[PDB]
Amino acid sequence: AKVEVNLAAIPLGKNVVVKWQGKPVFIRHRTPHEIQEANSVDMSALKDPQTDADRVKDPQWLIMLGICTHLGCVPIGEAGDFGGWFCPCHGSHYDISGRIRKGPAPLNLEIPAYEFDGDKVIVG
Amino acid sequence: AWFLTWMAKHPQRVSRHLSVRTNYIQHDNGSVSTKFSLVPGPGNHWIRYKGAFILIKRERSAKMIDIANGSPFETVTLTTLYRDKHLFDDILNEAKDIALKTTEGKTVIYTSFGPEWRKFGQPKAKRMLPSVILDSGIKEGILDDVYDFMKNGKWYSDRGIPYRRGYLLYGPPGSGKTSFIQALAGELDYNICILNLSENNLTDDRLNHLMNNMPERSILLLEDIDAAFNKRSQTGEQGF
Amino acid sequence: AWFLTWMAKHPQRVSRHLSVRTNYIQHDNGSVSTKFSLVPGPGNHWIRYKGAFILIKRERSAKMIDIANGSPFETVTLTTLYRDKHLFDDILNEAKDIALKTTEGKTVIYTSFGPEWRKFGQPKAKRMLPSVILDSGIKEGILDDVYDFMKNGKWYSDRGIPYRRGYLLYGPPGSGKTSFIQALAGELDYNICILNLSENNLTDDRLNHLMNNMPERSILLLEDIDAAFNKRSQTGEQGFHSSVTFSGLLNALDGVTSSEETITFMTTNHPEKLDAAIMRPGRIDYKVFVGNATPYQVEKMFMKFYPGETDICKKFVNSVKELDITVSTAQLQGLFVMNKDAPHDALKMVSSLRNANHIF
Amino acid sequence: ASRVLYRQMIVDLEIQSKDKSYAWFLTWMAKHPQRVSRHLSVRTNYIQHDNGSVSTKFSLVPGPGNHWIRYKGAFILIKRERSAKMIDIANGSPFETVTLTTLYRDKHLFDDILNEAKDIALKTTEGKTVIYTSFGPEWRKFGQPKAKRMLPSVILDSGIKEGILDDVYDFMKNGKWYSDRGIPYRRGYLLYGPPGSGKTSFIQALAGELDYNICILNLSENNLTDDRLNHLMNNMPERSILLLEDIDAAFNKRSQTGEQGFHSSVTFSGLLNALDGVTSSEETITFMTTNHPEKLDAAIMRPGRIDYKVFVGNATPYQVEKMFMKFYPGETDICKKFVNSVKELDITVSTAQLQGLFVMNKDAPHDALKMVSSLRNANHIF
Amino acid sequence: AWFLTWMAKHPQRVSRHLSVRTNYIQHDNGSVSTKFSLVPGPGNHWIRYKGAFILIKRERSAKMIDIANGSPFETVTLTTLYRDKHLFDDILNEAKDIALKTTEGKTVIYTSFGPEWRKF
Ligand code: FES
Repeated sequence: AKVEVNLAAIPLGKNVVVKWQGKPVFIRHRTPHEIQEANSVDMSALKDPQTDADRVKDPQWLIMLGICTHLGCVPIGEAGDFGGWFCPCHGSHYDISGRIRKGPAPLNLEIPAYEFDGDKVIVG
Repeated sequence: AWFLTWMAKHPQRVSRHLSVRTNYIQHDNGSVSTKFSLVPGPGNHWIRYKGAFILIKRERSAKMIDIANGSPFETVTLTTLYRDKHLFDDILNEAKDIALKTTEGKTVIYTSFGPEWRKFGQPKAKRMLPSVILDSGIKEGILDDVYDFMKNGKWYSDRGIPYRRGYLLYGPPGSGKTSFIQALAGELDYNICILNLSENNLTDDRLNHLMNNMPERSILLLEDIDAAFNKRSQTGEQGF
Repeated sequence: AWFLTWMAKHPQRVSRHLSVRTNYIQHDNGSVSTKFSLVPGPGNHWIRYKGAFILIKRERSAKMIDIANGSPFETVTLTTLYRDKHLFDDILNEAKDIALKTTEGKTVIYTSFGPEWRKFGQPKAKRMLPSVILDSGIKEGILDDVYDFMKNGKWYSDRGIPYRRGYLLYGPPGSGKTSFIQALAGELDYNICILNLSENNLTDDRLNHLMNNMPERSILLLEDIDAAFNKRSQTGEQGFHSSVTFSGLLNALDGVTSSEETITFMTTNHPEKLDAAIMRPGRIDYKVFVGNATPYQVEKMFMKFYPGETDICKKFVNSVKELDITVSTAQLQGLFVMNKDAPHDALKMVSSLRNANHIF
Repeated sequence: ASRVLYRQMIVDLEIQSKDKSYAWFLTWMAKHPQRVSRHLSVRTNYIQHDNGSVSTKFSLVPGPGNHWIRYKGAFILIKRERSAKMIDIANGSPFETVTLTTLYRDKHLFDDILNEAKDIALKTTEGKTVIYTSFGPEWRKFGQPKAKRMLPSVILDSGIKEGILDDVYDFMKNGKWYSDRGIPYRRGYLLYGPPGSGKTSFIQALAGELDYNICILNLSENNLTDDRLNHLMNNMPERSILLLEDIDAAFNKRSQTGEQGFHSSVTFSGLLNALDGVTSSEETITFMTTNHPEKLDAAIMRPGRIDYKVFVGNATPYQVEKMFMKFYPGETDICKKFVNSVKELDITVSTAQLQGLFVMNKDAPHDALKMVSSLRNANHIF
Repeated sequence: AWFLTWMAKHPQRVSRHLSVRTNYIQHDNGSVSTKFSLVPGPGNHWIRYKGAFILIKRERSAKMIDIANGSPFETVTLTTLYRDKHLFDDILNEAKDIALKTTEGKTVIYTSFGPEWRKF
């Protein structure tokens, strides 16, 4: 039900895969360049407008469940033209903040409930 | 545990021993709700049910611990004479209803989330069918038809027909159509699966995925389907 | 734990055995908190409680360990003659209240985070209704309206209506509408779920999801609804991209929405920008205007700040009549806080009310 | 019968291993002189440093078995029992219990022992301040708990210290007034002056005085957002003081940078909403400092946003002599020659410069005096 | 468990002891479907099968827990004459049919999303 993850083990810019309830979970320690770029976008382009602070509480750490939101298949990080996540099923592109920017996907990747424990993070 | 709760309710016992079960809920606003029940607990008790004497023997495991509740294992051992009717069935039944009576159940509204069906708000209370009115010959005209379809499963299945049925309610102005649908679904005890074709960012493949793979015993409702007809590729001729 | 704490405080008892329980919280700054409490611990004890002798026996298992508490299981065994009142109920209820002596009723304020609500800050202390001053009739009118609505619940259910209420509080800003909503929610024992449509990137789907998955026992307060209507004609050419949709709001208000006695309070400062289409039964049922400060308001608030100083308020009301100016509630409040216990000075600086927006 | 009456006359107390009092009492009894203990057990504490250096220390504690001690002329029977079935998974060790036995004719004489044990813990309260920073949506320690600095150490202009102290005390004492009025219980103090006027040092000193932690936030930070700003100043830790610095970042450009998308986004709307609306009101004291008050906006000096403003300019000769004798306690009449020397110098000098030139060598006061003629341009060389 | 289920329905049985097995499903809509089944439970039992009396015993193994099931380790046993046909094979075959009757052989249709098939 609850999965506990050590945050310190993750270096900057490195993604992770974690199974909560069996659902995949992505942990990314964002770099300031990513923060600036993501916050600098124009919401009009986004099919599902939302802001980085409202996607995730901590700009340092970025969380979501790895599902395309088009079908049940999972995307892959560090892929796609936008440098975020890409889906190899029907070519849905996700920006650095896991926001659908191009493709048939209707919604951004949803975020589960999570809590920060300093060195570690509790997801659930 | 329903047996314990029932035994607390049943009079005409000799319950020398007792145990407290506490329910403690911490509301976010700071206040807490607490309730306090005295259940028989360990030891041996007696009952006089319908003229039959039943001995009750609670036992607490001296070694085990149940991970499911983090508590020692316990057993409740009834005892009586074979000559009885085996009223155990009766007492278990009339204890079961007490648990059942607490929650009768309601109607749930599902809604689309990407490809998945998930609940949308807490279970809405059942809307009684008479509570919505329509022109004479209409409500019954649908009700009898759906009842016939419900019973004609053999008429479809043994002859290889797709056991599906589709309805259309095309009231122009909008007069309680959705209310009628929800009332009918509650009457039949079926959860409602809502979907609006006017929703932006709805693809044919995702639709076909969603119209199937529905939650069990659910009625699908497609609102304002005319969007599919009107909103042709001209609006998205570039490939949107 | 409650019963052990309780019996530790019982004067009429004998307890040869004891055990220590320590409270140890290390403050961040370096200070530390320590506190002892010698509970009876394992053994046997005797207690006489309003005439009845009870033997108390505490024991811990020599083979169990509780995974949660990380400690061996323990039980407390009371015993006494049958002929008593089953006084265990009395003792144990007494143990209940002493533990819950805190009486920590607060008023939480939730806030939207994505499609879900999140607690915002610590639970604020309750603020009672008279703390906020409004014009005559408006307050009590709203109170009786909402009370009638909640009380008249079965009426809605039986007669086929989804049992939703909508109250609009429109008027010039600086009138403390939000403060009044907070006071009302605290009075009714209801949490508050703020959601400002202004300067908030809301997608109508997400808006509907938030308003309908609201936590139970919580009042929904939409702030500045007129923003949506403004962006119906503005953002189409401006690009504020925080606009939501009016049609979505209607669907998010009436379509398939919640029905759990949901009560919604909406506020605005530009009623002209609103249209007479959202106004219908089941969405905006009882609206009221909230104008600038009135004589009633100034008298009542002056007594709130200076109880018993009625003559001083008379001089003050003479002064403000002499000024003969239009002022909102918030500006006039500043006079008395900066003169916490000096009403005579507030009387002296009545002329400055023209420039109240700058320094006062 | 004999056992029953024995237990009837004597108190017997138990201490589970879980309680800190267990270890505390073990340590205390190890130290007690009037002890008769023929059993012992070693406890060794190890910390292997990063470079491989290891610090070692050991101690002998009574350990399992009976003992005999006399406390305040009363005999006590210790009895340490080692559990033979349980493993304390939290501590990764078998369960233990140290039990005491005593006649009850006298009082238990036992809260006294545990108060002695408390005395070991009381020594650790020396650390008395912590700095909190906006690591994200919440506040976290910026580092090790700093040591508090005494208020007279920081020397501002005469009266400013006293006025600020009196005003903040007045605000804090009368909380019931705010509660009765229903007005939010929060107050603001604005400090404006030239740079290097010891403003932040003054705030830190005050926080030390009232024991509250300090919550730092710089509005020149380029990744602040008004929503996260409003979150932070309402999710603040308890017993804290909020210090805002370079608030002129909002004055000078306001939303111009926000529209341009260049560096920080915070603006006035963030200030207003995060100051009054939907804000935490249980308790809060806020401090703002601004190096460029000239860009002030007339909408802010109103109650509820801020109420106290005070200029902090160049150090007065009173400040000069006070800090001179701070660096050089005693040393009378050297301060006199110094003060008139700087009066002949007759230029604007920040207290930071004076501190620097009194500390750059750990000078003798006459040594600082000798070069004091160069204060016209001492910012260049020294 | 198939064996116990079969025995519950066997009429030529003498069983002084019983135990309650509950199948409970909670629907999402708040409606609950419940059933009870009086399996023999611990203690000795006698059953006649094909004219042969087969003693039966059930026993809850203390000092054990089946971690997967999360219950005390149970064990059942039967006993009868070696001289005459040990009909245990026949008994098990009878019990197996009680489980096999449940499934009618549903057809399952898979569909391709991504480079893998899944149920549809
Ligand atoms: S399922 Fe991933 S792009 Fe469609």
